[PDB]
Amino acid sequence: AFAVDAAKAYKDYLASGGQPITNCVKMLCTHTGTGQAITVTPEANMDQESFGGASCCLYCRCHIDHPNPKGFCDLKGKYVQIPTTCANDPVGFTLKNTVCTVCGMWKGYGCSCDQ
Amino acid sequence: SSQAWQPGVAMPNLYKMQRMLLEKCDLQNYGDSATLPKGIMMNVAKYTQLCQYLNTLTLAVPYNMRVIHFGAGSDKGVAPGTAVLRQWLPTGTLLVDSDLNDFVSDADSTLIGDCATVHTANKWDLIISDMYDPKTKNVTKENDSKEGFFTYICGFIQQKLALGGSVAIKITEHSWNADLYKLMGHFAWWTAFVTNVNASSSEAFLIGCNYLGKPREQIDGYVMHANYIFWRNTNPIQLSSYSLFDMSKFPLKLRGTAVMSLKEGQINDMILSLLSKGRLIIRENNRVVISSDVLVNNENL
Ligand SMILES: CSC[C@H]1O[C@@H](n2cnc3c(N)ncnc32)[C@H](O)[C@@H]1O
Ligand SMILES: [Zn+2]
Ligand SMILES: [Zn+2]
Repeated sequence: AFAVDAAKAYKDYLASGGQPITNCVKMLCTHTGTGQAITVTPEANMDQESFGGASCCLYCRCHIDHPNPKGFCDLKGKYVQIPTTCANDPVGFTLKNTVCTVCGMWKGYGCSCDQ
Repeated sequence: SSQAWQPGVAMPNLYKMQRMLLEKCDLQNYGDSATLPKGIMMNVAKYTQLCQYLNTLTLAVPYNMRVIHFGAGSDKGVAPGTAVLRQWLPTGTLLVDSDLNDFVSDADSTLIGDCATVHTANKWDLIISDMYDPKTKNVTKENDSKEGFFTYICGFIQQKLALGGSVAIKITEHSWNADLYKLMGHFAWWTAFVTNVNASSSEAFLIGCNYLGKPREQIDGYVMHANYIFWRNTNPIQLSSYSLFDMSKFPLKLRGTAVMSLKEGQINDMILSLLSKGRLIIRENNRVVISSDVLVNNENL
C-alpha cells in the first residue's frame, strides 16, 4: 500500500518556495522546430527551449522507479520542449503538464485542438 | 583569423611533421573563458563544436550505426555530451555510454564502472571518449605517457572498432598516451582538434578518421605529443562561441554507408581505398550486446 509520492513532494517543495531542480541539459538548436512537446530531436520554436529528456524527468533525476507499470520513461532518450517562460524549472513543467495525444503539443502551451 | 567562425582549430599538418622535444604547455590566453550562449553548459558547447568539426570529415555513417561514448558522466549526475551526440547522430543510431560514476543519460544503454570492466560482443562505428582524471594536471611532476584508461582505449580500438570507423579521444597536456598517437597512424587520416569554446585549455580531441586496422604511417607518439604541445604553445587560439549560433546544418547526414562482413584475406587495396574514403564499414551486423565486469566482495566478519 505504501509507495513514495515523489511528484507530490516536488510540487509541495516548489509551492513552499524550494529552488527548482537544476542542471537540466539545454540543447543548442535553430529554434525553428515544430514546437511539439517530446521529440526524437530538438524541436524548439522561437518561444521554447529544447532539453535532453532524461535530465528533465523527475524519476530519472531522483533515481526512483517510474510510475509506468513497465517502468518505461516518456522522456529518456528524447528531447523535451519547454516554454521559455517556464525554462527555469523543466522538471516541474513536464511533471505538471500533459501532451495532447492528437497533435503532440503541450495542452495549454501549443495545443489548439479546442478550437 | 576566420578561425573564430569555425567550430575549432585542427592541428596544421606541418606541425605533425616536426620532431620537437616535449616542453611545458603555457597558453597565452590561459584562464580566459568563452562567453557561452545563455543557459548553455560548457560541455554542450564543447560537444557541439566537436560534432560540427566531425561533420567536415569522411565519417562512415551506416544504417544501424553503433556509437559508444566513454567518460559520459558529469559531476552533476547528467550526461550533456551524450545528449549532444544523440542529437547529432541519425535517429535510430545505437548509442551506449559509460562512466566511473553514476549519472542519468539519454543513451540507449549506460554502464557504470571503470572503463576497463566494459566488454562488448559487437564492433563499433564510432568511439568517443571524454575520459579524464584531473589529478594528471600536476605541473610539479614530469609529463610521461599515461596508461590506465588509455591502455584500455588502445586495446578497445584494435579489438572492437570496425574497419572504416572513427574515434575522437580527449587528451590534454598531461592526459595523453604515446601508443594512442601511434594508433592514429592506423587510420586513413588523423588530427588533434581544439574546440573554440575551450581554446584556453590544453585539451584536444585526438581524431582518427576511417580505421584501417594496420599502420599506414609509423608515428612516434612521444614526439607527436611534443609536436602537439609545440603547436599549442606557439598558436594562441581566440576563444569563440560563434559557431554555436548556426545549428542549421548540424545533424550528421545518414549516408547509408555499406556494411560488409569480410575476412582478413579479402581486404585488398580496393577495399582499403573504399575504407579510406568513408565509403565502407567492415564488421558483422549482429545484435549489440554489452556488459560490465563486477568485482564481488563480502566484507562481513
Ligand atoms: C566528463 S569529465 C571526465 C570523466 O571521465 C570519467 N573517467 C575518468 N577515468 C575513468 C575511468 N578509468 N573509467 C571510466 N570513466 C572514467 C570520470 O568519471 C569523468 O566523469
Ligand atoms: Zn525518466
Ligand atoms: Zn492537440
